[PDB]
Amino acid sequence: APLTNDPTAIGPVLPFEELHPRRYPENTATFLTRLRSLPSNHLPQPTLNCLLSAVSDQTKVSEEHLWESLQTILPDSQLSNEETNTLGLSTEHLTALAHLYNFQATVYSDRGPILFGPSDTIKRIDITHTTGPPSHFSPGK
Amino acid sequence: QLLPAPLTNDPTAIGPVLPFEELHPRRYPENTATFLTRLRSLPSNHLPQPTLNCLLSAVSDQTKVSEEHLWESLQTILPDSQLSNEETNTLGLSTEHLTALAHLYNFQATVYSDRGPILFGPSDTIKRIDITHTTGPPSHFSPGK
Amino acid sequence: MQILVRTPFVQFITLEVEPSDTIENVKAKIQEKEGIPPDQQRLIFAGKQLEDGRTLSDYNIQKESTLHLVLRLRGX
Amino acid sequence: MQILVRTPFVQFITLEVEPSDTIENVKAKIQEKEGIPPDQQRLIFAGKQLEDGRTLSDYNIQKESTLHLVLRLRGX
Repeated sequence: APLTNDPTAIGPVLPFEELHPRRYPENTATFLTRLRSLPSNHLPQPTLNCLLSAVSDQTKVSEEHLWESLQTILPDSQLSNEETNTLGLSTEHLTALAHLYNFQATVYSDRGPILFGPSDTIKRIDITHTTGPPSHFSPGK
Repeated sequence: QLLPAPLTNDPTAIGPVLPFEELHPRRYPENTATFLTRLRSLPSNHLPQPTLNCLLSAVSDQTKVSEEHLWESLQTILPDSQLSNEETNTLGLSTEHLTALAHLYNFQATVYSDRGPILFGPSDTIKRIDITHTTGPPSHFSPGK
Repeated sequence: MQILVRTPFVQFITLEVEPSDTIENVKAKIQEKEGIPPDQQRLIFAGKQLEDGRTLSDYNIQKESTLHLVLRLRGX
Repeated sequence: MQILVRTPFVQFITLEVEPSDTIENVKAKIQEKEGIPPDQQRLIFAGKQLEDGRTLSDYNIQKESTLHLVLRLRGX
């Protein structure tokens, strides 16, 4: 994996919920990651930015500040890679954003609602997901 | 209620009234362990087994742990005011006791109630049990789906 | 063999309420929509358990807000 | 006004599988049953995220064992 040799990461590979313990929905934060080593490298915004746009619409937080906050918590190898440039951001980034900004997100997918983000929070947002193809995130329900 | 009144002056409890998930942090299903309680202070008083003990019987069948050991384990974690009170004598044990038992023995219980399945107990566990609940009345706990 | 798979999908219930409705009334409306007795109902909003004698306005529950339901079954 | 209530009920899907079936085969069974693409499927048993190139026997998944499905949506 690229994050095993990521210069901007330090420490062993651990699940996200172990590195940043919150009241996550079960197995939604078990994805492998590493602790950020260097500060933000100020990566350019992903071209496929509809996940950030949907979160920005709901939380009234600018997409630049959302993306900068991700660069403080995740290594660069999990922020700009082959999936990010071709498909866009994932609900794993939503979980990281949810931890950063203390909200729980409800994602109304084509097959039913799902939850991402710590439950020990007050702010609640709604995201709509379509399989497509290609998949798209939109605010609201 | 949301706060058993005898708990506030229970001689077997110390500390403030906090939700179960704050005094015993685990990966509980959301808000299933938010019920208020206090930390047990005194050792077990060896309270008699409740007359309505289907919950202990249901857990005993699934986990192969005698109801006596299950009941003693509860007396180490919960104060007496939440183990033998008015509701215990007339209605029996609650799923909140099941959450405490799940924490003590590291299992997650799936409760097949009359309106759908419901989960209790920490998710960072391996042992899985199935318990059936019937509203009735009277309410009953039974092992299995 | 045969195995069981737990999906992560969430079920929602829609209720017609007024700002002055008591929490007891809210639980009574859930019984009429799902069949859950009010005794075994526990409603949580903004991380705090809702008391029966309070109203939706007391907790500042605006329109389109979501409440979390937790079952407390006894019996066994 | 109008409010939503999130119920605590969970949904289970029954699958008939063989001990030698691979994880990818298990995912394709959930696609035929529920309509979820294998791309956005993440199966967890015993707290460890299961790998696509492994079989159910590799994870010691017996009969009547319960697996948890987690959706990883992208897009835008």
